[PDB]
Formats: sequence, structure tokens, C-alpha cells
Amino acid sequence: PEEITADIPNVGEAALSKLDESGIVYIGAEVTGGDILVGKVTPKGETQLTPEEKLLRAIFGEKASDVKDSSLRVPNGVSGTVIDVQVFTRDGVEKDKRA
Amino acid sequence: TEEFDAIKIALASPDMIRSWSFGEVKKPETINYRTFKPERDGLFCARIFGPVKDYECLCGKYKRLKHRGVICEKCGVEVTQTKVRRERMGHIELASPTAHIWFLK
Amino acid sequence: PFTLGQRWISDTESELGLGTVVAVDARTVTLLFPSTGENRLYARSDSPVTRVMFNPGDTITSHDGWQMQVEEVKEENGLLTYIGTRLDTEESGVALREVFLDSKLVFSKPQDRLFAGQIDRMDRFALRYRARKYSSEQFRMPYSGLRGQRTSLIPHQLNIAHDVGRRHAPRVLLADEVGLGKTIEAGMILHQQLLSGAAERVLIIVPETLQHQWLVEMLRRFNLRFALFDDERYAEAQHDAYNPFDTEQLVICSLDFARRSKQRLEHLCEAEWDLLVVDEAHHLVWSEDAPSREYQAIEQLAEHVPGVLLLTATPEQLGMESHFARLRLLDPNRFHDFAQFVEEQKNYRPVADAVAMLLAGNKLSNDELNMLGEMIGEQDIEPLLQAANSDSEDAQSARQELVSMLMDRHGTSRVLFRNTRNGVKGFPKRELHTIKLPLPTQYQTAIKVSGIMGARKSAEDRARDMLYPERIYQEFEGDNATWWNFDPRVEWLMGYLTSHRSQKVLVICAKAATALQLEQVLREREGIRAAVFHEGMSIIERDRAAAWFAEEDTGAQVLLCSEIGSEGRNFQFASHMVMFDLPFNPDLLEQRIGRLDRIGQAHDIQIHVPYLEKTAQSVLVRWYHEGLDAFEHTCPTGRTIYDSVYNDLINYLASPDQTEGFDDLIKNCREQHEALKAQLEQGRDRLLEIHSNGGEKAQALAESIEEQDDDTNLIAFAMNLFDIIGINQDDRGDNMIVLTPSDHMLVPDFPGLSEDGITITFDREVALAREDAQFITWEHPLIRNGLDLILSGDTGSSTISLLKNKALPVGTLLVELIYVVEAQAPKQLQLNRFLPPTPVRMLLDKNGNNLAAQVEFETFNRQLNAVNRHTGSKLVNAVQQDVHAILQLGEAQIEKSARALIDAARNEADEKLSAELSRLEALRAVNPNIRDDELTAIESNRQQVMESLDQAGWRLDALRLIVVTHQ
Ligand SMILES: [Zn+2]
Repeated sequence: PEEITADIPNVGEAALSKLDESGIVYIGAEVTGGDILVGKVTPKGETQLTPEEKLLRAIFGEKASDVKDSSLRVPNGVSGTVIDVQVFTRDGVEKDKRA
Repeated sequence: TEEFDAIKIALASPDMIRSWSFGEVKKPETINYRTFKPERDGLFCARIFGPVKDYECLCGKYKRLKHRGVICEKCGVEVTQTKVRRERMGHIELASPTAHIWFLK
Repeated sequence: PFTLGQRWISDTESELGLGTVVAVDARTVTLLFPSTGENRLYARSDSPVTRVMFNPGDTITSHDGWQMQVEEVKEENGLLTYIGTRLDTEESGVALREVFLDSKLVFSKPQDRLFAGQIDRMDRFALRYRARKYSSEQFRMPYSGLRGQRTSLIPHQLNIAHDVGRRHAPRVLLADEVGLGKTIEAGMILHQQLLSGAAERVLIIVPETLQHQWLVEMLRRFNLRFALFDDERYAEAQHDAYNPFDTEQLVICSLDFARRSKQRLEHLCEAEWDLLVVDEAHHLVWSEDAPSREYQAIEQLAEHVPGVLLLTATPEQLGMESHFARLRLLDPNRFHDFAQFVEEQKNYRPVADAVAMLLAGNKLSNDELNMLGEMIGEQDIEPLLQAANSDSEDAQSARQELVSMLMDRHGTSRVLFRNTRNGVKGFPKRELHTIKLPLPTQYQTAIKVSGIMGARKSAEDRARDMLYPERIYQEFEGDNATWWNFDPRVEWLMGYLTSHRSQKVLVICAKAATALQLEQVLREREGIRAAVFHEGMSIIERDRAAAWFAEEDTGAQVLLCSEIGSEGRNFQFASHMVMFDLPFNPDLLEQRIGRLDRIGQAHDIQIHVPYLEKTAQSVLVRWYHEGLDAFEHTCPTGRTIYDSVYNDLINYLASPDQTEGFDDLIKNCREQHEALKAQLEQGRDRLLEIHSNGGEKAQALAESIEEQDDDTNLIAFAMNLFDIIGINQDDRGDNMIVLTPSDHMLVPDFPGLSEDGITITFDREVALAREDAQFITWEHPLIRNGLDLILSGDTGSSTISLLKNKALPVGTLLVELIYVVEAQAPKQLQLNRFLPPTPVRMLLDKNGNNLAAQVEFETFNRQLNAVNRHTGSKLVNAVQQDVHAILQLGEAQIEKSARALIDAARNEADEKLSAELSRLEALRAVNPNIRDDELTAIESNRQQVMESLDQAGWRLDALRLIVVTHQ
């Protein structure tokens, strides 16, 4: 399953600045074309890292599971204010913060 | 680009059709729907039509451009640019000779 | 034309050798390679394979080992049979089927590759020649090993690295003052010893809590991958080998790990380490009557390893006598008795004093000066001795000659280096700014309640709570109470930031929770961009935050959270800091101010301390500023007075109302300060510091490096190199390149590259600001790797090119010939200082006339163009008979150019090697610490250099054919 976390590979902290810990834009934030609307991560498999490489990953914190982003972005050339947000969860173990 | 002229059209003989084709497509399956690699003998087959990704074999034993004519021993796909998958034609050997609808109806 | 039995080679992996056609189908052909026995099947189309046939005059070898001379070959049905004279038996008319040729047909000197079918490109020939030129020139560059490290160009550091990295088996004790960069100089010395080939196996022993720090420092600063050996690793390597320590060249381990078992410590002592490094050796307690079991393991190690570096501290204001326990380990025969060392330090003490009077600008009585005169056991001392003291015209130069002679006469300064914060220039001045704020009534009410409710609690904890009002307003007004609305400090901070929007401000608070609350309030009421830097974050995320903070004007304006700091590379662009709170102990205060107070800052430091009126903050500000002068000056008096005043001061914290008795405590603090300062200034070994800082030669080296660091040819060669190899280079724009591999890269996997890519910067200041990037220099592993990859391979070694020039005859022949002069010697000898692989360009004509002196390379290459593969293929063979006659033309000039190069190199070798051996002999004649082994090593190295240079050879590396056409 893909994840909604805010940990998104090789994105500048500028893009995260407007996202809460859950990964949803703040209500009232002003956005512009190309900004990341919401954070999503694509799973990566069969990394098969070497044990020393695994240790390096552990200390550094690099995530083998991620490395790819499916995050939605604002369409090109449209800019406005986020007035409302809704969340629909088919299975979810518990209601999410935003929920 | 060559300077050419005179585009010629004629009936294709069966030996010429055999000439164009690189392989037989035996099963109608395309891909495993689980791992999105193509079928070994399917409408989409790397050993017949070409490598999915540039200059790298299916099983992933040979991936570098240094190799340009080698044909991986595991997967019989040669390592070249995926663009060729745009030009290679296949063929099917029919058991019963079949009529060409255009020349009949 | 494939027919079963033909011999073919691969144009690229000819290291496989010959192959043999054994099958053919409609689309493919199969070659058997008897070198390995494998078959490879290729597509007929585009045919990246080469026919192997021989011509009359070639000598070939058969599978039975005999050789022969081909005179005529028939071809029938696609197969070749070689006919000729067998040379080992003198039999004529011998036949050899091509299937029976040996595999040992290697890439001959490229005058043989003309008949290999498709030949290489002309821009890879250009890269090949440029690469050999740049590598040759850079190996001989005077300051190799001193530019790739990710550090500031600090004079004393560069001096220590220069001095130590060139010694043989260096054995030194680094007792540099805390916070100056002891580990930085250590890493530079390691970078030199590893880069110069002097060492291959290294062992660093570090306390476990610092192991990861070392792992990252060597990895990010010096591009060196160490293998950590724990018990698990030790076992899995015990299974794979008799000695587990043979599998890796560079090893980190703990000293506690070293003492686990005895077979472990013996295996460690037998691993044949070239260098051993042990940090914080003062933790090794040693008694003359009872040395600990801990010291014994290092003493066992330091006897089995030639070079051994000990990093240490000299705390509690004691002298080098405490260091004897460690000096005994460096040179046990020279330093073997404590009492003699005690006598030495006491009898040198007056000498040190007299020196301090000399350099302080005082006159020295003859009675004084005739004790230094006793020290320097010579007889022509008197004139120079007196000129320095009378203050004549050259009293400065006479003082400098006296101090220079003193350093050469000091008993230990060659083996002990102590740079002080007083003997080093460059630190910025620090100005203080205090702001008195009214204590809001909500806090008065909240704290008097804690007072009442604080019936049974120690005064220590009363002062620890009342210190931070934020964390008592969360117990009586409820947790998460919106205290960020009335606290005047927040308004002051916002106002100052919004009034100084063009300034990067470093704001320090105690705990991360308060930092998150501060970010939230600055964002939701002023939109201030602020990155948090706390202990809970990972290394990559915190690095990301530092990156954001490094953006010149579009990134985070503010920063920061709890202590953490420790960021080696500093925020040299940041010059304003605000203390949102104050620490308890003065050590935390001085380290916090230290994180920025480093050599290399932009401007002076502005410290802003907003503190609430009539609270513990108000007390501590008064104590620190008037009493200790701890903000504007860095003197380490804090701990002593803090311990001598603790129980009294507690009362002054738990009740800031009682003001009387404070001002006398302050005068006491200033008295203690003056006493400590006096004792420290009177303990300065100014001679050791002068020998330590390197002086004018060190400053000259530092500025030579500052000028060598603007090489733009480096960047222009790099882009070409990568692009040719097939490395995608996305230009982010702000001096940062992102390298990612490509489908057309030239190697299966590149050693340093990863598919996710790496960011690099060529500017040393950006590297010092962006530690997530690789600092690319001539010595960076990426470049050295690519260099070995090209100069070992044979791509770029052979190409053809046409020239369209009306002012020349048709079909004329110009031949670019690149010889390479090389020596074969083990890298441990470091022959590359004197004879690396050296290119010799020659542009021959049909008469063997060289034009290179008249025709520069670049200009000629610009106006040249390539041909197509097929027509060019036999266009080469059009002059196969000609080039053979062209070769003898250069045969007579290559011997002259070679003998000139060898003669010049051997001359440079004997002069420099004799001048350095003479200098070291002079030192042995002047200092008692130079060992016999050292001088023997240099003498043997000089002899070996002259010997290996006397057997150097030449070889044809590259060859480009030029033919002028007017078509
Ligand atoms: Zn394969």
C-alpha cells in the first residue's frame, strides 16, 4: 500500500512547509501552480541492500520502502486558496488526525 | 536521409512475411498481472519484439550499453534500444490456409 | 560473411581475447571463446564484432606454444588457414588453422588497431589526451593531499597536515586545546597518508559512543569508507578466514572491544596495521607502580605498529608531567624516566619565562641571557644574542633568529603540538546586547502558586523550575496553555526579525518542545520560516534543515532547537544570535556561543539576550556579564567559580529579591577571574605555540591553496569527462549539480555512483555550507576513479580525422603520437612525485618533422571533423603500408625526448632527495628525537628511487591519424 506520510524523497523543505504532520495542506494556505497538494509515497521492492549498506541506511535513516513519490501537485497555472478538505477512508484502522 | 522515389506496392509472398517476422507468438497471454514483466511466448514478448527498457535484458543479467549484440542466456532477449520494439513484426503459422477477406468480399 | 570457424574479437572487451564462429542462424552468429570456453551469440545486424585476420609479416603463436611467420593466407568458404615459416623449428610451409590460434592476442600499440574494424571516437581520444595531461601535471603539484578535505583553510591545521603527512611512521601526541580542531588535523593527516600510498591498513580505536561520529566524519569529510568490526562481524569474519582482520584495509573498533579476549588482542596486534590512531588518551590512567590493564593493551598495540597518533586533552591546569604516561609510549627509550622529565620541565621553566620577557618586549639582563647561551652550546652566539636585546635596526630579525634557534633546541616540541586560542588570530570580536523586559503578571501569579505548593522541594529544584517560567505556566494554567500570546520575549523576537528581515538570525532555546511552539507561533502569526534542529531528528532530515537554512535569501530566515549543535562546518554567513534562554552550567554557555564563534566567520557577533526583569534570568545576566565577562570573553574560569559559589548562589536564584551580598560575590568572582587569568598567562609555553602555528611558510601555503582553489579548467574537464562516460548532470542552478547514471553509461556499475544520484559543488564555501554535497577536487575519489578507468582502458586511444584546408596537398599525412613514459614500482615508494605516467606528444609529417611546438593541440583539434564508420574503416587501411614507414620517423626522436625526460627527472630526484636527507641529518645533528630508522628509510628510499627510475620505459598509448581532403 502507498502511504500518505510527510517523508517524501528529495523534496525541499519549502514544499513541506505548508503541509501539516499528516500530509494535508493547511486550511487557508495560498498555493500556486506546481506546489505539492498532498504527500504520497510509492512503495519500492526488492532493494536487497548489503548488510553494511543496511547498517548505513539505519544510521542515516534512509528508507528502502520509499524512494518514489506519487504526491499530487497543483495543476499548472492555477492558483487559489484551499477553502475545504474532505477525507474518505474505506478501511483505516482508526480515524486519521484530519478525520 | 536518402533521396528516394517510387513507392512500390505488391502482394506479399509468405516467404517474405516469414522474412519480416522475428518470432512466433504461441500463447495469447501478455503479462503476469503480478510482476509486470511480459510473457515468455505472448503477444508481448521480449525475445521476439524487443527489450522493454533501453539496452538491458529481461532477467537483468546484462544491462550495460557496452553489450550491443549479445543475447542473454537466461532470457533470450537481445540488449538494444527499446525503439526497435516499434518496428519488429511477428508472425503466426496458421494450420489451415485462410482467405484474405479484402480479395474476396 | 559469418562462416563457422572464423576468429573474431570484441571491440570493447578484448580482455576476453579471440573467439570462434561455431554456429549461425537467420538472425544470429555464435562465437566460442577458447580463453574461457563460453559462447556468445550476436545479431548479424549492426555487427559489433571484429574479424581477426593476419597479413604477411605478422608473427603469430599456435596452441602448442610455438610461433611462426605468416607469408601467405588463402581464404575459401569464409575460413582462413595460415601458411608460413615456423620460427621455433625453422620449418617452412607450416599450416595453422585459425581455430587453433591462442587467446593471448592483447591490444597492441595502436598502430595495430587500424585493422580492428570500427575504431574509437575522436572526442574520447581528446578526453584521453587531456586526461593524461591533467593527471600528469596534477600528480606533481606541490600541495597534493591538502585540497579535497571538507574544511576551512585554517593556517595551523594546514601546517600540521603538511608537516606530519610527509613524515615516515609519524608518532606524535596531539594535545591541542579543546574546540580547535584536533580531530580535523587528525583527519587531514590520515587523508595524506592514505592518498600518498604511504599507508594501506589503518586502525582507529574510539570509545563506542563516538564510533558513529567517526564513521560519518571520515565518510562525509574525507570520502573514506571504514568497516566497523563488532563481535558479530568478528565472528562472521572468523568463519571466512583464519585472521578476521585480513578482509578490510581500514578498521574502526573500541578499546573495550580490544580487551575482550586475549586471542582477540593478539589477532589485532598481528593484523599488520600501518597506522594506529587513539583519541582522548588522557582517559588512559597509568601509575608508575601500577599501570592499568587498559593502558597495557595500547602499549601492546603501539609496539606492533610503526606509526601511531594519540589525540588527547590536558585539563585541570596541570602540566605535561601528566603526559609522561603517554610520552613514555611514543619514544620509550628517549622518554624512559619520570624524574628526568620533572627536572627538565622545572629547569626549562625559567627559560620559558625569559623567552616570554623577550617576546613580550623587555630587555634581558646578561645574567639571564647567559642561561639561554648555556642552552645553545655554540660559540658565535654573542653578536646575534646582543643585537636582539639592544633593539637595533634588525632586532626583529634577531628575535626571529633567536626564536627559530630555540624551537630547534626545544626538547619535545617536534613531538608535541599545543596550539592555544591566544596564539591564533582570526577569531571575531563579540559584542553583547541586553534587553530588560517586564515580568508579566500571569507569571507572578503562576510562580507564587508554585511557591506555596512548593512546600517540600529542594532549593536546587526551586531554582531549576523558576529558571524557565514557560514550564511552570504549564502546570497551573493547564498544559498547552497559550502562553505564547502574553510573553513579551516573543513580541520582541518577532519585532526584531520583522525589522531585520534581511538578516539570518540564530535563536537558541533549551528544549525542542519550546522550539516547536516557537515555530508554530512565528508561522501562524507572522509567517516566519524556521527550521528546527533537535536531538530527536535523524541525520538526513537535520541535514535537509541545514540545507534550507543555507539558501541565500529564499530559505529559512531563522533556525534552531535544543543543544544539539556539533555541526563541524559552521554557518559562516550568520552573524546575529539571540539567546531565548540561558543555560545552567557555564560549559553549556560557552559551547553554545562556540557553535558560531569559529575562525572564518563573516563579521563580528551580535548577541541579544532578552531577559525578564526581576527573575533568575536577571540574576544570571549580572553574574555572567560584570563578573565573569563570559559573553564578551571566553576565559575558562566558569567551572571553578561555579563550584566555589554553588550553594551560596542557589539562594540568589530561588529568591531574586534578596540583592544584598550579590555585589560582593561579583567582586569575588572577578578576583578569582584575575587569579586564574594570571596563572594561565604565566603558564603559556609561547615557544611551543610558535613552533605549532607554522608561521609565514604556513600562511604562504594557505594562500597558495586559496589561489589554486579557483581552477576553472577543473570544472571544464569534469563536465567533459562525465558527459563522455555517460553520466546525466542535472544543473539545479545554485552551484549544485545532481549526477545520475544513464542508460548509456560506460561501466556495469560505477564504484561511487548510485542510481539515486549525488549532489556536488565545486566551491569550497558551498561545501562548507552544504555538507550533504560531495566536495569535488583533483583528489576526490570520483575523479581519481574515472582517471584510472580511462587511462587503464583503451578507449580514446585510436581515431581518424579529416582536415579540409585548401592550402595543403591532398592525401597528406599528419600523425599525432602520444607516448607515455612510465616506471614500474610499488606505490608504497611514492615514485609518482617524480615520475608518474608522463605524456609525450609528437605531430609527425611524412618526413618526420614535429609541428607540435608550432601547432597547439586545442586550436588544431577545433577545426577537425570525423568520418563515417564504414568508408573510414578501409580509408585507414589505405595507408597501412605507409604508417609502418611513418613509425621509424618517430623512432629516432622518441629516444631523444625520452632520454631528456628521464635525465631531467633523475636530476630533480637526486637534488630534492639529497636536500631533504641533508635537512633531516641536520635535525639529528640539532635535535635528539630523530631516530636512526627514519634516516635509514629516507636513504633507502632515495636509492630505490634512483634505481626504479634507471629502469623506466616508454609505450605508445594513443595514435590519431589525420588525412587532409578537399572533397
Ligand atoms: Zn537476461
